[PDB]
Amino acid sequence: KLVINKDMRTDLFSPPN
Amino acid sequence: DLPPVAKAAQVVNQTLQLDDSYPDLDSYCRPGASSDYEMQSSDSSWAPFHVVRHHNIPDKVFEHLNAGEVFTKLGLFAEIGYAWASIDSSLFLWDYTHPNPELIGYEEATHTITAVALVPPKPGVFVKTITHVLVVATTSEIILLGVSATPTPSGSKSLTLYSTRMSVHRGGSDVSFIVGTKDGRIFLGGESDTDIHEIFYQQEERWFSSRCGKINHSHPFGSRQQEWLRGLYVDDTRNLLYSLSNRSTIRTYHMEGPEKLTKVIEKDKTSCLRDFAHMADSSPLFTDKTNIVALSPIPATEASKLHLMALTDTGCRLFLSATSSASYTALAPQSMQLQFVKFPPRESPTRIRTLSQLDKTSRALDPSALGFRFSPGYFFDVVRKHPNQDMLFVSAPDTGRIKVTQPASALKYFEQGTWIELENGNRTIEIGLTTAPFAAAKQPLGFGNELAVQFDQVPGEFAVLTNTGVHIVRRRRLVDIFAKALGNCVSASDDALEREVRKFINQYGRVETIAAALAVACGQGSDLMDRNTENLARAAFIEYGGQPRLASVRLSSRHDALALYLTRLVRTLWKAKVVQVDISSTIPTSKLVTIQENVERLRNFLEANKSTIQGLAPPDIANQKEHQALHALQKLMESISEGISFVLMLFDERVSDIYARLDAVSQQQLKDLTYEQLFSQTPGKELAKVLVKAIVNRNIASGA
Amino acid sequence: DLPPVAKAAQVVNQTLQLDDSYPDLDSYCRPGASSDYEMQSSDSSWAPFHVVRHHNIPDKVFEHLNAGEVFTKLGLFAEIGYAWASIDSSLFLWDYTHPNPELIGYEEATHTITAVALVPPKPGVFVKTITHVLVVATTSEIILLGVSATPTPSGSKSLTLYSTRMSVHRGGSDVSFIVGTKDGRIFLGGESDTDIHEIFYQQEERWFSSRCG
Amino acid sequence: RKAKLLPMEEALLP
Amino acid sequence: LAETDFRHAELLCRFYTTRSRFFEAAQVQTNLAKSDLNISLKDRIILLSRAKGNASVNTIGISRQQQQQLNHEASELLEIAHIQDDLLERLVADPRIPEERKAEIEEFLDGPIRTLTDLFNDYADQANYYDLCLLIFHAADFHNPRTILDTWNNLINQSHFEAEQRREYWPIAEPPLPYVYVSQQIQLIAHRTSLDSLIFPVNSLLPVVCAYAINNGQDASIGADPCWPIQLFLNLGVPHALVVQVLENVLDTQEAPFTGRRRKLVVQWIAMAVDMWVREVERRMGSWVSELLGRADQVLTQIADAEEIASLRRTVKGLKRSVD
Amino acid sequence: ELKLLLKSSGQSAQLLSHEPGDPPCLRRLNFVRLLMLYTRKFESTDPREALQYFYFLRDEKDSQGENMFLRCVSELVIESREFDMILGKLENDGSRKPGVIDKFTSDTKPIINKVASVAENKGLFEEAAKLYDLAKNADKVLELMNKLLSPVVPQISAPQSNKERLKNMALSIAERYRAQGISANKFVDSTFYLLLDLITFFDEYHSGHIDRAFDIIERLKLVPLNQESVEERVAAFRNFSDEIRHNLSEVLLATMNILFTQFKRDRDSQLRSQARTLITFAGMIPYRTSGDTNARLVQMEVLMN
Amino acid sequence: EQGTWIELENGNRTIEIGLTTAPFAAAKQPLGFGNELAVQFDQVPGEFAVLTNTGVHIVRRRRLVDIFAKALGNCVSASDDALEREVRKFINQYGRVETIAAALAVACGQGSMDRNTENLARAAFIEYGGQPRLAAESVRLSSRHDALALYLTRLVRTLWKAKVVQVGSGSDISSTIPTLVTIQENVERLRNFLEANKSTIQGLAPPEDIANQKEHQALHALQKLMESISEGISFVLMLFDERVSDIYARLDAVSQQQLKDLTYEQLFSQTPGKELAKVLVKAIVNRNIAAPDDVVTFKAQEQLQRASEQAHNAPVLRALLAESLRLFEQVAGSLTPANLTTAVEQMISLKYYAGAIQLCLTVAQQKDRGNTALSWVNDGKPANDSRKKAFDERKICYNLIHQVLDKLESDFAGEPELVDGRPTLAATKRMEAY
Repeated sequence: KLVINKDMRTDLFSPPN
Repeated sequence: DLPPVAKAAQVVNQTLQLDDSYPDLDSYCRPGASSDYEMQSSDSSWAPFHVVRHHNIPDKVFEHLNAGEVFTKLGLFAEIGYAWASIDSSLFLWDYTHPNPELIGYEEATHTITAVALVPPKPGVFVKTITHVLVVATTSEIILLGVSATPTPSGSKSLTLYSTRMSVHRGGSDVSFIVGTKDGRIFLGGESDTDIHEIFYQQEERWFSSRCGKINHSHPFGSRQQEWLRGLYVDDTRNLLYSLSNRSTIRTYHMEGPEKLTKVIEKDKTSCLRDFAHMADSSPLFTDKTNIVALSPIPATEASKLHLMALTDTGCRLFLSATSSASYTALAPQSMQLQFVKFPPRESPTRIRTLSQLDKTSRALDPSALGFRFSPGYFFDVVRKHPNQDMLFVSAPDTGRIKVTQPASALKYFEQGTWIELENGNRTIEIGLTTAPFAAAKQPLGFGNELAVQFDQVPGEFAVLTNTGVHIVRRRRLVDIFAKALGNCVSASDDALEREVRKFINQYGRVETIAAALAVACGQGSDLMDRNTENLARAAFIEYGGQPRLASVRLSSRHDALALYLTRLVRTLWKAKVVQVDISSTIPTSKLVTIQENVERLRNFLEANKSTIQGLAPPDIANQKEHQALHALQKLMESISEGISFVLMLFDERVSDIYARLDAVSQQQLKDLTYEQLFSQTPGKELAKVLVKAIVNRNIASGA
Repeated sequence: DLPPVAKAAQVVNQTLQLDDSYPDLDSYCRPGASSDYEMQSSDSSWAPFHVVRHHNIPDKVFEHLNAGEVFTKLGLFAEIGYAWASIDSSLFLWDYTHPNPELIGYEEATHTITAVALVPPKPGVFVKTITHVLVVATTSEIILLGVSATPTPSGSKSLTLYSTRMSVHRGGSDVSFIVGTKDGRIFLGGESDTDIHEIFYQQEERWFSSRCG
Repeated sequence: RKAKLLPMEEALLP
Repeated sequence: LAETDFRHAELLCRFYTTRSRFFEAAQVQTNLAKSDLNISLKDRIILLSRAKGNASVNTIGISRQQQQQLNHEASELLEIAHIQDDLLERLVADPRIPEERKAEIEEFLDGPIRTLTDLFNDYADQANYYDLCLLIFHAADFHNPRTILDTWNNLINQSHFEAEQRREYWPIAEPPLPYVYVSQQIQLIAHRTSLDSLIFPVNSLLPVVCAYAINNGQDASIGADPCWPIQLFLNLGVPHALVVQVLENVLDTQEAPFTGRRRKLVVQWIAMAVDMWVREVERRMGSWVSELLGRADQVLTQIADAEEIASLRRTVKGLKRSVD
Repeated sequence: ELKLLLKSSGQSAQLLSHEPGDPPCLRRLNFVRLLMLYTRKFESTDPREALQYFYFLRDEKDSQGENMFLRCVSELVIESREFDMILGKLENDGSRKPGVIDKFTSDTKPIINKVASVAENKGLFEEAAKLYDLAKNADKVLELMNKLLSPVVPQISAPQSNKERLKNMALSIAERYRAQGISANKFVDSTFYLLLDLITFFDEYHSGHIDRAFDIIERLKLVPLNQESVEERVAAFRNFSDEIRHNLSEVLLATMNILFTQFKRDRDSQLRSQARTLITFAGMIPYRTSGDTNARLVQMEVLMN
Repeated sequence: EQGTWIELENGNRTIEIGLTTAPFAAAKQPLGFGNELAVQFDQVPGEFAVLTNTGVHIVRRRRLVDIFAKALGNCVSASDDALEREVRKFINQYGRVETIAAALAVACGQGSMDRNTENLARAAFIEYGGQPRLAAESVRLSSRHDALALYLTRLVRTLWKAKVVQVGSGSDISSTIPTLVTIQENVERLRNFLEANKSTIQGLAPPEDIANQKEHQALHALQKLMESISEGISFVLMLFDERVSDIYARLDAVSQQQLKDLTYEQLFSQTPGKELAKVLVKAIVNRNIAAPDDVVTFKAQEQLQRASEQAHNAPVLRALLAESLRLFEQVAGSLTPANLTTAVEQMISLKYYAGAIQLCLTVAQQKDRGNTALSWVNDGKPANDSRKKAFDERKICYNLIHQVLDKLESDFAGEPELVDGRPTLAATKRMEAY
């Protein structure tokens, strides 16, 4: 079961908080 | 200040220099020793070589061979795809690529044939259509035959023989080895003694000199002990000739002139052993009992110092340097020294898949019966542990690891290896190269860069002649391995690809790996499921391409991969002159077409994924310069395609006619116009606008 | 001028000559003295050597060792991967690479064993399946045994002993040191004096000589 | 079939 | 004790396997990898790898269906866990990623096995890990011919770039030519995919590789075997009868880059493929192959390297005899 | 032999006939049939003489293209089964004593494959191997030799058994294929020498030479013994010949039973660790009798602890 | 010297120390003898058994590649400019070339996560390999190139100058079979690493200029040697896989004596070595019969050889003959006089007269499609012209046709043209031929 969702992710190249 | 195509051209120029800085052989085979191998199963997608097809010996040759009264022999003409078999005084040639070949028989000879070879002709002697000379040595004489090996529509040379009236009586010395130089010089040796003879021949008959002569270059006399030859080896790049004796003595001869041959070095096994003892690592694999079974010259284009590889019967590769006493008067060397040793691998071949010090004791290649080396280091070893079945060890330099290794002092002779099994009864006889000699550059630095030439020359193929047939072995490129590995990931998870990709990154680095994915995505390797493999390659290019970052910016590995791939597609063009003045084109038209197709397929790939590939669509300073850099590369691609189309248009007309009706400055500008200037510099564009304005003028005169 | 694989073969030849020109011992140990060292911690990544495994002495010889009355001794046959222990007039061999080794014993000796060694055999004396000769020196005799260390089949060489009917009186001079040459010559020495003795042994029985001297 | 050996005249120039 | 101690569940699995209750062991090993217990990902790879083995062989009493029902579940997870592991390994070593985020990733990935959706979006696709994106499509039975092919194109190009940058730099050892590294990245998928038709469609991928071999000039110019795209797919296990079926489709359509005098190379591929086919039949096809080789000859005359073509025509006409 | 006999083009016609496009006053003889009848009488126990008459058909072919003389020698060998006499016996020392057909043509590669081809199609592998090996066609020899070995890999090699009679011929083909440097493609060849090693692994295992047998399996790197090698060994199993995957069940059990025996005789930790390795490998591999095997493997590991 | 202290845990006394591996020797004379670096891939590292009263401890010598690999292992988690620091230690001791050669070796799987280490080694090989420059035309190649030549040389040092075979009367191979396989696997690993990083290795991809160009040329040369080395070894393994001495016994003397003193160097990089390989394969092909052009020719000889090995079965014999002819004709233009003659003779022996003639005509027409011969005869056969060759290659075919017709009337001397009315088989072959 795979579902691509380019819309809302988490910037892999920016730190958190 | 600097426009897009000029910016991208700067990246190309710096990428070309990076590929041409690939370490030279002397730099990673420094004095010392190595046992670095990564072994691969022959059925693995990571295998460095693999068998692609086999060609049985024709049944009629078996009829003649088993009809042999005293003596038979087999050999290879791999340069033209032919094999041959001699039976007593009769010789039979045939094209082994053909499925049902006809036998070219030659039975004029009166005595037993002892050697046969195919050499280049002496210039200015024969009609241009004669491509080779066939040398046939018997126990009574040596015979020269003209050969014309013209290619056919099927892809296999058509062979026709010509008589010459050129022959000489052999004499008392056996002839078992014949070698030819680039200039058509023919050298002979055998199993009677260590003397080297040369055959001369000329077109004109004279009252004081025959059309064909023979001389002994060794000038022997006095007391001589028993010793004979095991092989002869030529290196045209150094004008050298090497002989190997049955006592493992290596003799070096220098061709100081078109008719001279001078012995300049003689190095016996004791000397090799003394050098070996002075090395840090001595080994029981090389002693006074050990035999040297084969030599392989290393050309000056590949390495300056290392001249020669010598293979022991224990499987050790001895790399010898040679040096001249002076720097000026070709210059002949006067000394030879064993400098570096590559010791055998440890893994033995197995039916079932089995699971940091210098390994100097492995017996895996013991005994080595036959050995061959081809630039940039492809090594074939016939290991004969059992008297019925040969095992083939085949290895290549780990080009990916050598290219990434840093610093230079950490360079070692890393290798990828594999075992190819031949069936019971297959005795290997000879191995020869079927494709053009490998060369990624014109000097040692850059010479061995397999990665750079993945798309400019076909992978090397090697014909392995046995007593039952000819097996074709092909070198596998990174893109071949990457495509095959991805083909196994078609039925697996998102994490299955990431795992396989990480193997490639750890060996080749991220840029080279992503460049391979881009290439596979563009259809490279498909000349060999395929839509899914290309779609997986696309997924790898997107997901693992990285991103741009502040250190002046560091562009993503996805960008460098695109620049690397594009550069390698045009490396044969960039710095080359467009024309050669009767004006003609430097690059053959057929080559310009394939290059253009490759560039266009790359462009088509970027367009079909403008929405999914990061940086193509417009987007903070990092992603900005990423977009600008990628944009500049794409503008260079379309400029490259336009430039190539312009050159093709030009030579479809009558350029010499256009060149005549032209001013001197524009003739001179066209004389030294490079493809780089045409693609990325205004003067090339301005000159292009002049040429089009001139060709149409001429086209109107023809008025088609 | 020269083709590609020919230029490369030249570099290889030169490279070979470079490695074979590595300095000889005489030229970096010239008359004089030296104290040049770079020391490395045992656990360092630069350590020139390191321990790779250890093999405990099997318990069945620890029992025999404590059963000793007067003399015990240990020794090594590193070239075939065997160790040995003598207890008085008894001898025990075992393969130390093996985890649960069998004891190969030889207890025919009448007097205390003082030295044992593993030596190449003299050519043309024994059947080809005999790889070595086991010399056992007691306070009374020097005994020769045939040995086959053939590689059945996985780790160390399976080992079998053969009697030879070859023995010499030990004489007055103790034997603590036994060495052998390439060609099977056997030399002896010890702690009674500086004299060096040699053992000859032959195939034939002759009336005037003996098989073993 | 014995290979047809074309003549020297064609082979060597001029 | 297995419920709260990994190293005690180890014995229970050993208890069953010495008694030869193999299913019951894989039943625990699988149920343990799916657990909420503090177990490293690389251990869960061992668990599922042992579970896959223990559930591969019959065990007395337990059905064949329940045996495969467990082997299939364990095998699926192992494929995913391998992606997740190979993904984490690459993300951590990725210079493009901040050292602050890498710790946030490692805690999330280095433990239980996540969904392919999580692995694809928040990680694999962003980093442009095209090779691992394909493995996810395969492991997810992802039905879409285009995106699969688009990802293959990006994977080939990014691979070509990394190899051309290396060759330009040479970088400790002489790096490989571009097509070699591209060939490696396909083999890596091919073995790992097990040659599924969805993510490895020779119908489309082989033209792409053959196109890349032209548009990026990986040919005799750089010393490469001109037939390296064919040699790649054949040796990977692709049927000869299919490769020749594709080259047939390429030679007729004449869609770029397979146009003009570049079709001389298409025939060379066809000669190599068919030659390797008859040599593989004579070691151990119909009218349509003979129809092709003869039609391939028109191309060589239509193109009439004057000696290369001539020698090639006589290699084609040789194969036409070998088939008829 | 005087160009006076009027042969009948078609071989499907009667013995005597008048061609339709010829004058009625002349007749034609189906010469091919004529000899074919005469030969059948004495072709069964007098082959040598038959060939002498088949030679006159050398100049004719059939509808399928085969050379009539060559085809007649194929049919005569398939029926008479006179291989040593007519084709030349290839001894187990590497010699090829020529046969009676060698006199008539030196290209004996096709028919030896023709005769070898049918005998292969009739499940007579042990013969097809000897015949293919006579023509030095190692691609087929090793292929068939792979099929004949896999069933007998774990079996007990006993005097005059089918294992000895096949192992001993395989070894006589391994020497002659190494001494002469012959080999098939690495797939066929790798499997062939791999089986030969396994056959040695069980011959040592069934003899009680546990130490020696353990060493062999370790070299092959077929079964992982340290946890680190599991990933790569598992991937290799996917592309290894099914003649190998078939015998994986017996290999794991023998290897386990080997460690099992050595345990009853630190080292304990090492065997315990290796025991685990075999299980996880078998757990991740779908293979023959994985049910019974995976269970037994786990039980033997429990008794160790 | 490099030294260290090893503590074996207390209370045990050392008794003896012995060598377990084969005695070390890099050369056979004092010069080169002690070069550990040259043999770290040929020889097992020295192992030593240390006997104490509690047990035997095993001590192993660590090579350059072992130290380099483990040191890199300490740089995985560590920084970026920490690698540069660690590499410089190696450079200041072993030299740049030796250091980079070690990185190459570790990148290729040599050495004592292992993937991170190999990737790190690869990175060092790239970033620290240096570059080509011109001296004071002449160019100094990069350390990356020297490293590659150094690593490759050490892999083949045992066999490079060695004779391929040993002859007592028809027998042996100098280098063992298992060692040739490992040498091959090692070389193929190297080659693979180069391709798998064609893009990022500087000098591998195509290209102040003269420097980078000659760098590119030298690296290309090295790579062609590798595949040649692989082919060569693959060839020798094939030799001793077939019946070898059987070939040798049925050879010439120049062919027998060339094979005698044939070195691996010659096989790898000299023409006479390639030529002899061709001779040998040719022999084993025309014996199982006893490039689609060079492949077909072999199968044709195999078909014709099997035909002659028959009991005469019109179906089988005719099939083999018909097919043999079919195949030969496909490669007519490439057939050599020796192969044609033998083929025709074999066909003549099997009464295949027409077939033999048809092959000769076909071969004549293929070696001259421009009819240079017809014009050379129509021009009076001017000496010094270069159509003679074209005419000679047809005359060899025409002569063989004479032999066929000659042998035909000979074989059927006394045979009647008619028997019982209709034509014999001997008559029909006369008509079919003519």
